[PDB]
Amino acid sequence: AYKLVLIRHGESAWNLENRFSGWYDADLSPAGHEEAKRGGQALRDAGYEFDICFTSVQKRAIRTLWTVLDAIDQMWLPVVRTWRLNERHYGGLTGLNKAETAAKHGEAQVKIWRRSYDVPPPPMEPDHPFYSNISKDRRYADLTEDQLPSCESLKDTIARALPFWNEEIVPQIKEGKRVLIAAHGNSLRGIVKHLEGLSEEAIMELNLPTGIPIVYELDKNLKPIKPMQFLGDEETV
Amino acid sequence: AAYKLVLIRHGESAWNLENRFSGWYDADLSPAGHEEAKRGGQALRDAGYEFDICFTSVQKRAIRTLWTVLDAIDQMWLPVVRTWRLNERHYGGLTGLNKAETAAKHGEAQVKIWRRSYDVPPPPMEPDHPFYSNISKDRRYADLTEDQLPSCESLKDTIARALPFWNEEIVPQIKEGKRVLIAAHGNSLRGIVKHLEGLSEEAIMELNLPTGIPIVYELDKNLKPIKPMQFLGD
Ligand SMILES: O=C1c2ccccc2C(=O)c2c1cc(S(=O)(=O)O)c(O)c2O
Ligand SMILES: O=C1c2ccccc2C(=O)c2c1cc(S(=O)(=O)O)c(O)c2O
Ligand SMILES: [Cl-]
Repeated sequence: AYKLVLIRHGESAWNLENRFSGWYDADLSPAGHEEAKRGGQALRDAGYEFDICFTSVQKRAIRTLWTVLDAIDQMWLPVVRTWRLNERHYGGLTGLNKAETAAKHGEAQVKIWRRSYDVPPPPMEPDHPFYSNISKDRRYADLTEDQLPSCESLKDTIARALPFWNEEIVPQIKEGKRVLIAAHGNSLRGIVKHLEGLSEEAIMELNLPTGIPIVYELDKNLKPIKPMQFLGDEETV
Repeated sequence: AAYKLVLIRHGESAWNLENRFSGWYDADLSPAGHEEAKRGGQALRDAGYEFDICFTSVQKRAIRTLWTVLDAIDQMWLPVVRTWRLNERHYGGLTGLNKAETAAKHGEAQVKIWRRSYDVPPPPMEPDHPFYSNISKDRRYADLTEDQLPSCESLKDTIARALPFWNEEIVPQIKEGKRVLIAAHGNSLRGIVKHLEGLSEEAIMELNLPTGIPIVYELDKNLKPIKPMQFLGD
C-alpha cells in the first residue's frame, strides 16, 4: 500500500526546454519556479508527508524540490542527489532549437531520432559551446570515461537511471519510507516504464506533465495497483 | 594548510524580531536574515570557494541559509546532510517567551544567572507548554531515544550532543579530503569552535560568532587550527 510521488520540473530559462537542454545546467524560469510552487501547494493541501527525497544534480530539478519542500514545510527531510536521474544527454543537439536542428541535420534524420528508442544524437564535440562546461564540470569528476555521456539514446538514459532506482530507491520504499522524486522528463520516463512495464513505443509516447505531483500506489511487489494520479485542483488535473 | 573548513551562522529569524526565545522552534529567516545569507554566499563566490559536502541542522533558518549560499556559489548539486545534533540550543520552558515575559516571570537575577552559566539549564519544556507538541512531538525527532530528546539544554548539553556528530561524521569526511561547509546555529557552532581551539568555558561563553559571515579555518592533518579564524567579506 506504498505511496510514491514523482514531480517533473517546469520551464527553464531562455526557452531551453525547447532547445534540448539535456545536461546543460539551465535554471528554472520564474514561470517554472511558480509551477513548482503550485505543485508544492497541492501536496500541502493534500497533507502529504515524505521521509526521503531523490533528485538529480541539475539545478532546475533541485530547485523544484526545494520549492516543494518549502511549500510543504519539510525542508528538514534527507535529500539524495544523483547524476543518474539527470535529463537525457542530447549530445551535439544540446542548446539548439527545432529550426536549427532541422537546418543542421535535415528533416529525415530528425524524424528518425525523434521516433527512435536506441539511436543517440551525434556526440557533443569540442567545438560545441557547452563541451567544456558539461564534460569538465566538477560534479561529474568521479564518473569514469564510460559513465560520462557525450550523447544518449533514450535507451541509454533509462539504462543508467534504473540502477539507482533498484539500488537506492526501492530499498527505501520497501522499508516503508515515503519517497518524493524530483527529476526530469526522460529519467522519470525510465521509472514509469519500469513501474508499469511499458513498451519502448509506449514510453516514447508518454509525456509527463510538469509541476504536478504524480502519485503512485504500489503493492508489496512495487507494482502499481491503479493508474498514476495527478494532484491539484479539479481543472489542473 | 592541509585542510580548509568553513562555518556560517544563520542571520536574523522571524522570532528574533519578536525578541522571543526560539531554540528548537523552527522559526524561518526574516527578510533581513535571508539577505545576510545572500551576502555571505556572494563573499564565498567572490573568493572562489569550492566544497564537497555540506552539513546543517534540521531547522529551516539554517537550512535556508545553506540553500542561499549554495545558490550563490553555484553548488546546489553538492551532497547535503541534515542532523538534529547541529540544532540551536534547546531553551526549554523559555521557548516562545519574549524578553519581557521572561524577566517578568523569573526575575532579572535568574535571567542573569542563566545568561552567564555554562552548565545551568533553563526550566524544562513540560507537556502543558504551548510548543510542547510542536517541538517534542515533531516527527523529525521520532528516531531520537528518550535520553536524546531534550526538554531543555544548558550550553554544556548542547555542546555535548553536537560534538559526537562532529567526531563521528564530519571529522572523517575532512580527513578524506572533503571540503566541508557547515551552516548552523550560534551554540552548536560554539561547540565546534570550542573543540577546535581548545577554549575554556569562560572563553566560549564570551564568544559571539557573527551572523551571515563565512568563518574560515585552516587546519593541519590533526584538525588543529594553524591561525585564528578568518571572516570573509568586504
Ligand atoms: O527531434 C527530436 C529529437 C532529436 C534527437 C534526439 C531525440 C529527439 C527527441 O527525443 C525528440 C525530438 C522531437 C520531438 S517533437 O518534435 O515531437 O516535439 C520529440 O518529442 C522528441 O522526443
Ligand atoms: O537571556 C539570556 C539567556 C537566558 C536563559 C538562558 C540563556 C541565556 C543566554 O545564553 C543569553 C541571554 C541573553 C544574552 S544577551 O541579552 O546578552 O544578548 C546572551 O548573550 C545570552 O547568551
Ligand atoms: Cl538540500
